[PDB]
Amino acid sequence: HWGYGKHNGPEHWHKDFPIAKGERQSPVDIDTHTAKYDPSLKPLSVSYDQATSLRILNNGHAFNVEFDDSQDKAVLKGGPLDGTYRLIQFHFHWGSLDGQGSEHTVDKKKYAAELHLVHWNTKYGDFGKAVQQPDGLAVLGIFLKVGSAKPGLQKVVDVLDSIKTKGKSADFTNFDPRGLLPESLDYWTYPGSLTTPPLLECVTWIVLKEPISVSSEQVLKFRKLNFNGEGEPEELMVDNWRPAQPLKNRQIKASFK
Ligand SMILES: NS(=O)(=O)c1ccccc1
Ligand SMILES: O=C(O)CCCC(=O)O
Ligand SMILES: [Zn+2]
Repeated sequence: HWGYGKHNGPEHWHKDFPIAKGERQSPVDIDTHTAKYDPSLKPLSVSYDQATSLRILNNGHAFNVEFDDSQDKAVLKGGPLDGTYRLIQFHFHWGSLDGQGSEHTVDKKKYAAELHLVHWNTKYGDFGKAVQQPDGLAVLGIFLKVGSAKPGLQKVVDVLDSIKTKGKSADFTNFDPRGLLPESLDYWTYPGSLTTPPLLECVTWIVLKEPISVSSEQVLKFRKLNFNGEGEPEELMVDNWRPAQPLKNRQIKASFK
């Protein structure tokens, strides 16, 4: 099965998922000088006041904080989007060292990690149908740099010991994802894909310009997770990021001057 090793990592994925070599793959490098300011782009509307987290899961590739998406409770609107997208889960990608870990890059800069808040377009009824559509998902990407701690991240950090290995989950209620957002909602946007198999070309990417700061201790706890299941040879969950893919025929737009 696919993963992030020499034998099964990103350079192998195309054999089982030929769309890996497609026309709208993610992530990409964001060349800040060639991204065009688009005055037609709207402010992003992030409405997470009623978000209901349920559970946290080690799926063997990352950990997902899952939400109740059975009603319009946590939604993303505006920005480049038409209509309403409902939050289903968030997860991160991160490195073995602070100098790598993000999927998107900015003028070739790699951040220590990247948060993905995943939302599906309500016009398709649920997530599985949405991923079959070119406007099915909106993923809000937020870079992490190492410095001061992010207080709103600590509840996530502290539960990771209980989901060390693949397949473990834990109740994770009342977590407020507003605590993971930076001050500014300035963003870049482009059409792309899931960054893990099945690599479907269904995502409007919205990447925030302003990173959040997390502490070295917080990211070190991410790096204690395991890709393996319980009682299997320990493989630390690090470097679970796909490198930048060819931009091909796409334009990255900026919401800000
Ligand atoms: N990593 S990502 O593109 O946010 C993603 C989101 C949902 C499913 C698969 C991948
Ligand atoms: O299935 C594969 O081995 C990848 C190539 C398939 C294709 O490019 O259509
Ligand atoms: Zn992701």
